[PDB]
Amino acid sequence: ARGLKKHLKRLNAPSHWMLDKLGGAFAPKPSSGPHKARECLPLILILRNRLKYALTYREVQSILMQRHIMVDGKVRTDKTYPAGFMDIISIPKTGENYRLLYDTKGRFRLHSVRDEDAKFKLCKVRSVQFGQKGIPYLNTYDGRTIRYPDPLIKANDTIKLDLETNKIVDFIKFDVGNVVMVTGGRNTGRVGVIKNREKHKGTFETIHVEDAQGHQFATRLGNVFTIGKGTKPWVSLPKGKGIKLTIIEEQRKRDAAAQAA
Amino acid sequence: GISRDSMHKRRATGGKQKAWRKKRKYELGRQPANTKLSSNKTVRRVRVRGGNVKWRALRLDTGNFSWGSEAVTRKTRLLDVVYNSSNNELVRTQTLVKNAIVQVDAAPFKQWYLTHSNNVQRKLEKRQQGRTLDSHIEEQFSGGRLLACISSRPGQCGRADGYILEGKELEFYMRKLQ
Amino acid sequence: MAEQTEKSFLKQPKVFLSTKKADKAKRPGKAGNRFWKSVGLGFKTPREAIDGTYIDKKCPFTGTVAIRGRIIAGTCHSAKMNRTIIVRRNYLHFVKKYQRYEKRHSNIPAHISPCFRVKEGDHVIIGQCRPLSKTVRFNVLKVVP
RNA sequence: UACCUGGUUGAUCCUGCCAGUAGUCAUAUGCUUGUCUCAAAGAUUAAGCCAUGCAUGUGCAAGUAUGAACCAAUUUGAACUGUGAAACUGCGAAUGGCUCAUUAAAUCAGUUAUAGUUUGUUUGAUGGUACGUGCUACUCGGAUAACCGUAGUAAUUCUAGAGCUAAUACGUGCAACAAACCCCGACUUCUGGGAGGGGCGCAUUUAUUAGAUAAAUCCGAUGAUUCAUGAUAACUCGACGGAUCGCACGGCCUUCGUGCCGGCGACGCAUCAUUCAAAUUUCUGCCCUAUCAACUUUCGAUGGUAGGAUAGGGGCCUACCAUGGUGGUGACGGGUGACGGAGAAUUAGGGUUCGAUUCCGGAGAGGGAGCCUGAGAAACGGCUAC
RNA sequence: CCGGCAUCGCGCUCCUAGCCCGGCAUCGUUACUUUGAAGAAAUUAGAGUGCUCAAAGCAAGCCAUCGCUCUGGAUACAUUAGCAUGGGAUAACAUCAUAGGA
RNA sequence: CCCGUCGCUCCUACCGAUUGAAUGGUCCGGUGAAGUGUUCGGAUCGCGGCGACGGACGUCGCG
RNA sequence: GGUGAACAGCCUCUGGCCAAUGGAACAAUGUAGGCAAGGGAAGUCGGCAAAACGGAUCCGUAACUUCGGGAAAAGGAUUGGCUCUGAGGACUGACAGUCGACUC
Ligand SMILES: [Mg+2]
Ligand SMILES: [Mg+2]
Ligand SMILES: [Mg+2]
Ligand SMILES: [Mg+2]
Ligand SMILES: [Mg+2]
Ligand SMILES: [Mg+2]
Ligand SMILES: [Mg+2]
Ligand SMILES: [Mg+2]
Ligand SMILES: [Mg+2]
Ligand SMILES: [Mg+2]
Ligand SMILES: [Mg+2]
Ligand SMILES: [Mg+2]
Ligand SMILES: [Mg+2]
Ligand SMILES: [Mg+2]
Ligand SMILES: [Mg+2]
Ligand SMILES: [Mg+2]
Ligand SMILES: [Mg+2]
Ligand SMILES: [Mg+2]
Ligand SMILES: [Mg+2]
Ligand SMILES: [Mg+2]
Ligand SMILES: [Mg+2]
Ligand SMILES: [Mg+2]
Ligand SMILES: [Mg+2]
Ligand SMILES: [Mg+2]
Ligand SMILES: [Mg+2]
Repeated sequence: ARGLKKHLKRLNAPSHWMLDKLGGAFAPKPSSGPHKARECLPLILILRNRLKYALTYREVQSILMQRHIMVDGKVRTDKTYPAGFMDIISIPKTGENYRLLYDTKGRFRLHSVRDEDAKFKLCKVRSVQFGQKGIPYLNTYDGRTIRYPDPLIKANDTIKLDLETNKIVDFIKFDVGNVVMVTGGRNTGRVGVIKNREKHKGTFETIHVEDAQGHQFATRLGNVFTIGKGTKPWVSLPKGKGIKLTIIEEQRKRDAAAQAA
Repeated sequence: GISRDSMHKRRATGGKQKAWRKKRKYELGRQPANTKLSSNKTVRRVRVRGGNVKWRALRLDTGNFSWGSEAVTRKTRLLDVVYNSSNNELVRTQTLVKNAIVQVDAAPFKQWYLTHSNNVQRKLEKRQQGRTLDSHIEEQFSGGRLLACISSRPGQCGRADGYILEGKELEFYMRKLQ
Repeated sequence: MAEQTEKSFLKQPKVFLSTKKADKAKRPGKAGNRFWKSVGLGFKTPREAIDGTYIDKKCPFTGTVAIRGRIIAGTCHSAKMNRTIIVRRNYLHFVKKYQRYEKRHSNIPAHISPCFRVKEGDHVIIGQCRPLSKTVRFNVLKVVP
């Protein structure tokens, strides 16, 4: 082409949106934003698809034009704003809060929470480096750039981030022994504990992560995101506690729910 | 117009290459600015990719030259081109390009060396202890000119910048200019 | 000197030969010391590269090139160009229908630093860099004769 | 459903083909045709040619409204008020739609790289100095649409001249410290100094310098950087560093003076990061053909050095130098009724054949070529030439 | 089926490092196999779901088929090339006799 | 049972004077539109200095 | 001697000549030598005669062949003057010095 592309045809959309292949020719094209448009969920989907506060593309438009919806602390009018991992979606009119985290099946969930968990998010740092006049600052994987961090926060670490004062209020030093949620691949969502990290000079490094109930799996360092120091999380895990399972097991669970029903 | 594609080339085997595409603007070239050494100073802007700007120096007369052993940089005027390691015909036409060899005024650098009683002397005797001043760079001063090497891209930035030759690199061109 | 064999005097960028204050004890590329670099990935800079006098802008250990991308091994096939060789890669290609293999090959031009020395049919490991000429994208890092 | 039957003989057993027997998301054609659901459709020959119509414009409370209207209508001090058409300004029209002509490691696929680049927009951070002899900001320019009116031409979003009037259009012009360090340097005393007062935002180009170890006070990053980044010396005829616009009022006088304040926002400029992307780029992989065995190299073919150009690497191009590069593992050349893939038909398995077409990548707009604008085009529902 | 080991199992300082100790990295290269990563969707296979059935679709089902409850939107194959992990039977290329060996 | 020349009829391909004919492509050479950049050029147009002259000029300011 | 590949042609020096009956004029027809618009062999038994081509450097060259040729096939491009640049040498004590007529 001779420039950018502004359309997203439905069959080409990320599979984890669960859009239906006959519901129309196009999909919502994720606007440029803090998340990488293949690991995001736009606002249109959250309202009309999941929450069903709307029935059409135009109805979700109106809702934002009343400004009921706030994302990550700030009011967003954009229809296709790219919400992502560990954002907060809050509707003060209804008085509800959500974190965005993954199913074990690797799909975003709106995890309902109180106000006290809305005050903060978690972010992993992309890099820490000097800048104008040697003033230290850090990149996150959320687009954010925080200047003047602890000299302890190195690359790949994770930070607590108050949305009111906006600076680092805590940080986890990414290393072996903490709990992590995976944000890509076939293992995305699966939480567990770093058991080993083997590096390879000139390539990606592999993380070894084990479910609380024994099952062992591996990803590459890109798709890893520490939640808490040690076994305990610093956020509320979703409806399933990050433990992925065989197809037989959920078959057993239904009939086990179908013997009581 | 001018293009930087590889399509018109022969494959490494030596075989022909067919043209499956037309020429693209993101692939263009522009014709040089073959910068002159002349007092009718002129630099002209270019609108390039991204809405950025470049400077074509067409005629240049003065430059910014560094004396590294002394860590002193002063503007001087460009006198003439004396050696060009690509093509003799750039010397004859007096064209300024990166790595050309040029003689410059030496007037600002003589006076800085002239500089550098009670308060002032008790530094000028601190200095004058480490003076070395190779006879090669001394003799050029007696001639009133300094051999220098351009180290900027005049057709790219619109400036003639460079450094006074010293040591081996001064010695090497001097044997050439003989 | 022997390096200086051209219509321009050859020098490394940002190494200042005529320095007022000098010290061999400082980092390479300072105080007049020859610049030399660690390529990474587990290769060792040869001594002739470190205490060399040649100038080569394309050398991995002293030039301006960065090794990144892929790392291939192969056999030197021809060493008749100025500071460039053709290395033959030998490999087997699976023919699915007949469940057998055939010997295919590829010829890859790679730049050779003056620090090494290659004869016809020597084991070389090359590393990928930016394009260095029309066909050269690789740089010789080891030579096992 | 991993299957066969008729035909050579006077008869026999073979070889071997012909013929039958099933399907095709595979086309046409013929005869026939009641209902429900579903949906391909000028690709094949002519990337041949087109009458007509449509397919790209756009306005907010938040750039500019006495230019002429509409509705309030004025107590005739101020309003063009509230809504506005036209028009100047800004942004978009580089996406989508269509097709498959050229194109045979080419496009393309999986997989790499950018430390070799640009990137309007989003999101986050960031922003002093303009001159004042840095001893704290230094003043406000005409002229152009809509409109009025004179016209030419057969001519059409062909076109000229005069009269007005706006700016977030255009052009100017006020600028925030200790100056933090650095160089001069009257004199002072002798200096290891105190020094009176003259020279320093951010960008740009060049140069010098810093950015630290190894066991008997060294302190950011990478697998790897003269890296990030700092200091210094200058250099530029500097793109820049707000003369912009909304509602809401509501604390309190200093002259009680739209009075000192001070809020939330709309737009805008600049650096870094991010995002939406591209551009190149590594490895491997493609049909038939040898009645196609040599091809490339003067005039770029393969490499070297210095440049030039580019957004940037590179013979991309230039000057000089060397003689290389590919080939029975099929180079080079020819054919293709050849865009590539995801896929499709058939299928015991192994296969054979198809893939113009709705997803992804590419390419083109009658054939070639060259461009302007713009962040982005070698754009064709843009221009210029043939 | 297998760890974990002693026989007459060339080292470890440097990371994992047990209450003197397993389970250490470079001083030959590969194919082959094992497991994983990361792999566009649509199509293929395949789970759930009474569109009245079916081709389909990705829905829907219970509640008092009453101010809502409960949700789902699985999973697999992917030849070759590339990346990582163990095995080291088989089969390649290279190479101890100037001892320039440990 | 069966072979081949020859006579007759039809079908397909071959050689063939004719510097045969047509069409499309390519190598080189000659001419070369238009654009792009460069060099002079300077119609006229902006403080409309000054002379401090009487809307008029030239010395003009550079752009 | 110069030009040039050249004992070609053309001009010059040494040496030798101006010996070919003179004067006037400038008709036809001759003889010897030129040039001619447009056309281009129609002239003629017939391109007879004339014209066109022509040196050198670079490129390119078919049929046919006794494989040696054809071939200078055919078909193209260049060529003055001036000012420079590079290469190619000798001797003498990877250098230094001096010298050097010629070609591209
Ligand atoms: Mg969008
Ligand atoms: Mg069969
Ligand atoms: Mg028989
Ligand atoms: Mg019978
Ligand atoms: Mg049949
Ligand atoms: Mg398109
Ligand atoms: Mg911003
Ligand atoms: Mg080169
Ligand atoms: Mg270069
Ligand atoms: Mg085709
Ligand atoms: Mg077709
Ligand atoms: Mg047409
Ligand atoms: Mg196009
Ligand atoms: Mg076009
Ligand atoms: Mg059209
Ligand atoms: Mg392998
Ligand atoms: Mg001669
Ligand atoms: Mg003669
Ligand atoms: Mg005539
Ligand atoms: Mg005749
Ligand atoms: Mg005749
Ligand atoms: Mg006649
Ligand atoms: Mg006759
Ligand atoms: Mg004749
Ligand atoms: Mg002949």
